[PDB]
Amino acid sequence: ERMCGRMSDFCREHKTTLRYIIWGILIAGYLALVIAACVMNFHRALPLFVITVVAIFFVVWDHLMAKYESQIARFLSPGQRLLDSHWFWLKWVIWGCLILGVILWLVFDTAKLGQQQLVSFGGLIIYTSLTFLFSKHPTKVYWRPVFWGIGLQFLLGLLILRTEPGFMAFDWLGKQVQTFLGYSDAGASFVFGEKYTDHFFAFKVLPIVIFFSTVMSMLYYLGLMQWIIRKVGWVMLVTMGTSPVESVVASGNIFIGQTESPLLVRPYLPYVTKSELHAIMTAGFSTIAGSVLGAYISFGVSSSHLLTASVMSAPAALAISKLFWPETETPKINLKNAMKMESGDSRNLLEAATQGASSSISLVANIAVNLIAFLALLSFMNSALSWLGNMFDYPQLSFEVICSYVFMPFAFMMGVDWQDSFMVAKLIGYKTFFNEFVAYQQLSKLISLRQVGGPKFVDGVQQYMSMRSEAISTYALCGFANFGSLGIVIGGLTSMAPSRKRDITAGAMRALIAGTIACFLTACIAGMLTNTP
Amino acid sequence: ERMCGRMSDFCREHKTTLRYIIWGILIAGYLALVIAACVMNFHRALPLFVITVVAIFFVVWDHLMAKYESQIARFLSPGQRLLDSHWFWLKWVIWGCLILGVILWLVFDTAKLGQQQLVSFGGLIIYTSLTFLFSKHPTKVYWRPVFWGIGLQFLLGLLILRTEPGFMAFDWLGKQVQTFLGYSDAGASFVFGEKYTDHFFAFKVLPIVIFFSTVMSMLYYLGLMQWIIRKVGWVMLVTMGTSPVESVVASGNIFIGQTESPLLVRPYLPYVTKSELHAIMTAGFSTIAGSVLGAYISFGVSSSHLLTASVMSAPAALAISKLFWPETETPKINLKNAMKMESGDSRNLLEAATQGASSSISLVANIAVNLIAFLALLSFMNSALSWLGNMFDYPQLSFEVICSYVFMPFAFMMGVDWQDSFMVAKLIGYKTFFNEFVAYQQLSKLISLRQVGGPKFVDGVQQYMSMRSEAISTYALCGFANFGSLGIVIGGLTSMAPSRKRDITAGAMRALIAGTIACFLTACIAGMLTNTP
Amino acid sequence: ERMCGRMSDFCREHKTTLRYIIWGILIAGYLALVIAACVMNFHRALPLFVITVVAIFFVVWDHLMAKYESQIARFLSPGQRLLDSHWFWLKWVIWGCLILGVILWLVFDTAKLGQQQLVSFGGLIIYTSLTFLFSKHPTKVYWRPVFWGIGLQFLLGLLILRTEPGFMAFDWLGKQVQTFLGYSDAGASFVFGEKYTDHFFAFKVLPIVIFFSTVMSMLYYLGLMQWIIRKVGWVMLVTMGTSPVESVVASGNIFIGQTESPLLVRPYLPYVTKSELHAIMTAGFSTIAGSVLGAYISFGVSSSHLLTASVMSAPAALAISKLFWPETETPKINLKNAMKMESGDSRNLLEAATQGASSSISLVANIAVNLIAFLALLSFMNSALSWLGNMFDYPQLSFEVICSYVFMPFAFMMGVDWQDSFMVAKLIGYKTFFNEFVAYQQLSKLISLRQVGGPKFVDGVQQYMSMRSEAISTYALCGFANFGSLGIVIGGLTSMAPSRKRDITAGAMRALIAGTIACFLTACIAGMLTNTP
Ligand SMILES: CC(C)C(=O)OC[C@H]1O[C@@H](n2ccc(NO)nc2=O)[C@H](O)[C@@H]1O
Ligand SMILES: CC(C)C(=O)OC[C@H]1O[C@@H](n2ccc(NO)nc2=O)[C@H](O)[C@@H]1O
Ligand SMILES: CC(C)C(=O)OC[C@H]1O[C@@H](n2ccc(NO)nc2=O)[C@H](O)[C@@H]1O
Repeated sequence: ERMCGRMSDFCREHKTTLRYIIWGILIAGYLALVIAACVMNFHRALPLFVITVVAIFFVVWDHLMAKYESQIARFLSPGQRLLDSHWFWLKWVIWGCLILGVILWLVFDTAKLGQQQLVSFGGLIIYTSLTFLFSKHPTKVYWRPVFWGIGLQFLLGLLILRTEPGFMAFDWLGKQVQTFLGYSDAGASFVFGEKYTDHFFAFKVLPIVIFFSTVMSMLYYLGLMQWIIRKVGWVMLVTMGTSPVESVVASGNIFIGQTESPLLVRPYLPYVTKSELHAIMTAGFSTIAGSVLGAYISFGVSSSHLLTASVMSAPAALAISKLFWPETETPKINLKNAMKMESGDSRNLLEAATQGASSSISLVANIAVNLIAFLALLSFMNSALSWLGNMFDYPQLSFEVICSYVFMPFAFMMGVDWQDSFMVAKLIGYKTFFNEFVAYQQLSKLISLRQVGGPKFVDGVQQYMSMRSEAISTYALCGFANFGSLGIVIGGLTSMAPSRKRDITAGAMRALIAGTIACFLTACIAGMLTNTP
Repeated sequence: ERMCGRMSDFCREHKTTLRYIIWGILIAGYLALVIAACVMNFHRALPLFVITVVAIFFVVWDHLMAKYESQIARFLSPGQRLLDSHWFWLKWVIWGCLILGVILWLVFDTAKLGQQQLVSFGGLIIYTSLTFLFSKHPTKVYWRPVFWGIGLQFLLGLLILRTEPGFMAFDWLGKQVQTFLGYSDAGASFVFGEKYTDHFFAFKVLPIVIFFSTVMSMLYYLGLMQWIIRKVGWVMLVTMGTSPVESVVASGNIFIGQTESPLLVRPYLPYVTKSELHAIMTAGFSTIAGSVLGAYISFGVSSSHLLTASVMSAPAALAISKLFWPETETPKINLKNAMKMESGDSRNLLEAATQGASSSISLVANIAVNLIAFLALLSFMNSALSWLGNMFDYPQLSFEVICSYVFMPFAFMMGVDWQDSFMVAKLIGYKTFFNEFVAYQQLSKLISLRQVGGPKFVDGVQQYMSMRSEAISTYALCGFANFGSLGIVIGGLTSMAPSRKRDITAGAMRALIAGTIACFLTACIAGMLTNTP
Repeated sequence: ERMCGRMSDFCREHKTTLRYIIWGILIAGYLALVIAACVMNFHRALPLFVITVVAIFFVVWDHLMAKYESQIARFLSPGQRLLDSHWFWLKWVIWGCLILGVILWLVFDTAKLGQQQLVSFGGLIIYTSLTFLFSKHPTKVYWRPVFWGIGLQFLLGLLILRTEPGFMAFDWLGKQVQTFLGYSDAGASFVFGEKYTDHFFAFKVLPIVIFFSTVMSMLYYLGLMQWIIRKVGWVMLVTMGTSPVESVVASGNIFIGQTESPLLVRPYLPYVTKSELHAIMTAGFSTIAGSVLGAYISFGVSSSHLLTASVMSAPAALAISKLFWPETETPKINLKNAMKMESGDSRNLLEAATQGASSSISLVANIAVNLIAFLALLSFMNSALSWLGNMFDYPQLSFEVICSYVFMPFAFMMGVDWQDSFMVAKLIGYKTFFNEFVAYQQLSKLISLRQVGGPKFVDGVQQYMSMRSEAISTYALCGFANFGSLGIVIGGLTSMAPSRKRDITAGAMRALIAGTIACFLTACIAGMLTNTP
């Protein structure tokens, strides 16, 4: 007993020192492994070396910003005062310079590119103007978020699309995500057998959502997801001027789904304002999750365009939300509380994986059931429309024919040419009424037909559409905003915050419209920047 | 801002006028479409014209009954007083005339038809007498519901079975339902692949319940289901004399399942009397849903007989419930409250479809699991009975052999001939212990063997049975009254009304017996009316 | 009415007499059937005769112990006092005799058997010593439970393994269980079609858990499971000295799963001590359910070893729990309350079957989802470890290679030879991180390779391992203690007893370690007793 007591006292004495010592030993071992790999053959060890270097750089940066925050603020203070003193006369100068730059760039670039590239800018203007017209509180609007959101979208798109180094990186990332989620498909062979490919959607696609949920929960436990969310949220906060909680939600939605994204700020959902809840729902509707990215890239959809659309949507979502539901009340929640995200309560990583996996049981079931019902309804609708049309000697009437004409103006304003606007409109209808998975499937079919080659028109029916129309379609359809999905968002948000049940329902419908408009804005910028093939 | 205010004021001024104007414009457009279709080719446009005419007639009738209700009641009042004044002497005359008519019809018709047609009437009498013997409160019974229920059953059966125009309509309706639910099977190919037919029950049959639930929820939101329920309930109320809530539940169960039917009067379930709750459960047990109708017609079961059985069961259910659990306490719930059914809280049709689809997730899982367990138990029972029989040199002993002898008297009383009574008894055993899906499958096999032709007896075993026995079996087995299903009804009703948890359990067992007896009564009437082939 | 009243009075008079009369008539009929079967052909009727004789013997024994309990206690009292008076000097004599017997048996038997048979005893000592070292309260420990647990394990193993009559019985029981659960596989063909074998795990294996749950619920309703649990618990109680509730839980876990076993003492879970809750969790982790037994026997795993391991684990679980978390507080719960187990609330057997079947819906879904996620994670881990290894010119690095070296000492201490210890270590790693189903699959592959014959080493890789190593592996891996499974146990126990939510989490981790150590102890005894092939 005495020896055990002495050992316990020794352990108590060295607790912090011992933990630091063991962590340092582990880090030194990792560095030794890296250096050995570099010694033997640097070329093979290049990825590991790059990862280590970037990790060290980020850790050093974080530590310095933490410790030296006061000194940096002291250095920055005089410039802020000098700017404030001269801001009155300088604001007009800055605004004029920005307008002149916009005019010069638009004229030269787009005028040389063609007419269709300019109709996209016209559509950008039209969408923003219409959203201003039908705003909930038109009189009280803050324009800084809107302008900064559009500007950030333009800059990100310009870098990624007009620079070869920028274009290559997102392709690489898309391939990595595809492989990582393809690890899931192999793992699901065990449960459903090697004949799981017989039932593709049930036994191949849905298990990818289970694997993605597990991985996301593990990363949440470790504390990485939070880091990236904080960085992007700080960028948006320091430029757009939005509130903290909505920024954190928006940055998270780049990779997290709509159902799970509010869990980041769950503890403060009871106290959020109506505008912030509308922003949350709009961000949820305007962006897709990482799980679907691999499947959509597999269909044939471009990795670069999908990732760029997902990144660009969140600033667009916040801007459109502010222009479609401006805030009229003070925000209670603080920056420190919002940025802080409680880690998973699971004791160990494997418990976090188990809990993340179990949660996915509801989602997959709901998805499968909704798909069954809605596709059966589509079949009934087509048969009845054909029956009605036969009376008027037009047996070809269908959902697609109606939706081609109904949604054509939106496609034309986005910069799609007149002939292909109808084809894009059919896909938009599929995305709105049914989910975007079906729409991406149809788009993949059209892309494959273009790649195979052959007659553009077999008969007076067009078979495939141009590449730029496909890019604009990729941007436009990159969302979770479908009417069938309105119920699940409401139910989840009500579950997380029962007190706010009424506010969630009141603003739910406007959020879907805002998300669609945000996707359209991303598409318009893409059309402005992509050249005519 | 001023222009927006002026527009808002103008919108406020014209609200009702504007809504009426737009609705009128839409109706005028529909009428123009109909008239154009009739102009071009009337023969093709015949269905649309008929639908429009009947809809207009019903709307006019409803409006007139609403506005002119007081005048019609004033016109009707004197006749009621005149009847009441002379009722004392006239009641004996009416009863004697009815008895004489019954005697004359029975003698002529059934005596010419044969002995078996008359044993069915004998069985009708026997079942009613036995239910009177073992009633919960034999002394206090109201005979008007029982007599009116039997009479309405007889009239509906006579019209549908003995009139060619009546017979054709239900066949048409069954075909329509089959097609509408076959739209579901096509829609479920997407989720489970084109190889979904490999697993028929899991991937073909169960999805039909999901599609049916979605459609029923949408129609509930629109307000049609309620209209039909109200009409049939009013008929039963004005003739049988039952209470409002039980009548509404009974009329709804013609097409709605047992689990979902109480949701029509959910708000008042806490306050219903014990007799009314017994009536609710009995109606649930004695009738089948619309989802199963398409499958059962597909197996080979007659559409006309299935629909006629479903329609006839509800009056039989109410009559048998009143004779098996007569009411001893005053009914609190009013006619207006009961007839009124709250529409779905879903904001839009698509939300209603989503909510209806999500609810079906539990039901399909419970059904599949119960089927697995109970069929495995049947396999074990057969193997052990064969093992026991081998000791006594009878290795053929099985569940079917025991159930053929046990249930034979019920089949004989229903009017089935002696030879086929055992075959019907096997099916009744399958229906009672396991669900009626298996029983309908066996019945379909026997029907197919009859249709193919061949030896009636391959050896001293009969292979197929006569057509009339099949009709009586179709009527007898048309129910959801199985012992495995007792749990789900109790759980659902307890969920809807937690306060009444004890009353639900106390009367649950008697309800199953009452439902079986009601199915037997429908079968007896069918046997009385169907001629010997 | 008067006749009904007279009949009711007559029924009231004879209630108990009538029930006894009918039960006696049924029993007499059963005896008549048995005697007829014996008359015709005794040899065929032998199983029925044996079952009847044993049932009669047990009923007579139970009745006599009930009625004559006081007389038996009176007879036993003097001997207890005489033993207590002389216990002071006799305890040393008894302990010395036991030690001398242990020494003599160990020397003769194991020394003749070989070195490996003795390293197993050494490992037994090592595991017990280590558990004593790292105990929660090392100072306060009761050694009687530990010593009695080890002794009972040794006696059961000796009987079952070293006696031919003992060995044959468990093989017979395993075959019976396999057949009874194979009844399930046939019954599940209906729901998933005859092509259900295409997806083996989803459509063949998981349905066996549904059938097992249904059967267990029915037996719980009837009152058999409880009888066996009480008998085994009384044995453990009268020898080990443990508390009642933990003994009841431990005896139940021989055949009941971890998720469902606490339901036996659910009503008193709010009041159990921390030590008893740790014992419950340890018993849950150290034993497998009956559902998996048929599958594992089908793979090729020996029936006798599996059943012996399951039986031996529970005393080991209790002993290791007492040595790893000794009790420091008084136990409130009484023997009578704990032994009594409330029967199912279901009114009839079929309701119990339905309720048992419905409960399984959650378990199968959780199992399937966890398997998908964890196997996908294994695939990712292997690919990344291979990628890292390629840098150091060792592309074969994998999870298996690391786990072979990490877990080798445990396998060596269990008595496995040096060459096969690595192969066993791989299986132990599979069991710990992933569930034991995968590990048993790999073990079945190795057994099949041994049985086919061929090169022991195709190259410098060993292909199959010796029979004794397979037996030790069968004992070692016979558990539900996997890290993925930690979450489900916590969630279920928290659901049953919400008040104790914190105590459940605090002691959850130690329980898994204790369960693994208990499995290792069973393996060590098996290695000590099994001879070298
Ligand atoms: C299986 C996938 C590819 C699919 O078919 O998606 C259809 C609908 O499922 C919703 N969804 C999906 C994933 C998610 N997190 O991973 N959250 C969601 O809400 C979302 O509305 C979408 O449209
Ligand atoms: C899939 C269908 C054809 C089936 O196999 O039915 C078996 C059992 O499922 C119950 N059931 C079914 C549908 C329903 N609403 O659509 N409510 C119910 O309660 C009912 O007891 C029946 O016997
Ligand atoms: C389908 C079976 C063979 C399987 O693959 O099992 C994997 C994991 O499922 C857990 N499990 C299983 C059954 C049960 N009662 O029958 N209770 C449980 O907890 C347990 O942890 C095991 O490791």
